[PDB]
Amino acid sequence: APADKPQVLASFTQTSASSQNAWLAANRNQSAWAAYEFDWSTDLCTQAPDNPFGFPFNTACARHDFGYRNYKAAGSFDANKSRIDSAFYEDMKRVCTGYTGEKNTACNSTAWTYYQAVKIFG
Ligand SMILES: [Ca+2]
Repeated sequence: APADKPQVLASFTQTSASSQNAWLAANRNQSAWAAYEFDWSTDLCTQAPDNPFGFPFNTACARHDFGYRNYKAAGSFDANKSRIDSAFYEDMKRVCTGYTGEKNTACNSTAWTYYQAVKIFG
């Protein structure tokens, strides 16, 4: 791997919207990143808590799998887990931003439930 792989990896897994956006753009052109041999696989929100209202969290689950799979392969999952879990929560709250009134509250409550599940069983 290239010697700046750790920096790149860190840049795609911060909690901010610009880090989420940098990752989406790279996910869209995986081929430009082949030299880095990242694991791009994802099972979306499989094995997550129930989502009766259908809030669309698949993109957030995807970036969360990217942080877990790639930090485990780098041998530094324990030291970075909690950031990846928090970035997951921030991605989900950015989804909930498009709902208002009670729906926002319901979205936020499902997002917290997802966050807590990875925080505890991750
Ligand atoms: Ca997953």
